[PDB]
Amino acid sequence: KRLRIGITLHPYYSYVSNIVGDKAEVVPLIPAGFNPHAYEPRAEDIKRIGTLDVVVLNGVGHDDFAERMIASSEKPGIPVIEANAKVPLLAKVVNPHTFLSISASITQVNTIARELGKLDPANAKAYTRNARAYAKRLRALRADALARLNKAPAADFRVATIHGAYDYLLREFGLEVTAVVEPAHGIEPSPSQLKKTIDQLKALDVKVIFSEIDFPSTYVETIQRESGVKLYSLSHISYGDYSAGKYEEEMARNLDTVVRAIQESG
Ligand code: NI
Repeated sequence: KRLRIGITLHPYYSYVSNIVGDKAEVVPLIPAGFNPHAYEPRAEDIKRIGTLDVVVLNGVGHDDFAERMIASSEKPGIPVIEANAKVPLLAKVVNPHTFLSISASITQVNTIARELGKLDPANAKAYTRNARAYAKRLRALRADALARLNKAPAADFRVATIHGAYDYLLREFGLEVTAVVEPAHGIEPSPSQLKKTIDQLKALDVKVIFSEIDFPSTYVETIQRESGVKLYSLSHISYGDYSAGKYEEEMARNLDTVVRAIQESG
């Protein structure tokens, strides 16, 4: 009767909780504290799918584990909400970190609310109303961060990141990522690859590097020393407890750090 909705990543817990409020139950597929990049399906977690009515998926490359878990469960035909159905992607591998964008988060929130409404019509109007209030808060969060930005960065403001998570985030400043240290999503560089990346940061005069707060890497100190590139850190919104407010709290901090990096470039 009261929908039981599965989620895969922390941002989706925040989206669904804000959409449904107390009208439905939000169930994480994997426990808090586990790195979703390294998570391997456990029997205990696959069992949980059998008690759900629907699973919300990133479905564009950040939760492949969830499709495998569903296939191995008691409900392989469980309804699935493809959150990114209406989201413009980039770019050669499609970047799956659409949740680290205010505009793409609003699109995903609206898609989730519409789809949950079709599954639970008695609550369709409430889900729509809640999604619109949540989208208003996300726009305000972005406006508040931009209220601290004086100028756009100079033409020479090149940016690098350790994890390939921030292309959508930086796109909201009209900025691009020159280089990503990890050769592929969540893959540590070899010593030869890291040396080549350091050489590239120097050759292209990269100004800043955004590292990971969530599951940090031990070679970042070497990059800073060897390249002279200013270091800032961002959240993939993937560490610790699930909470309705996690997404907005950590995105506000992400946007403030990007603004600070630009402010400190001049
Ligand atoms: Ni990632």
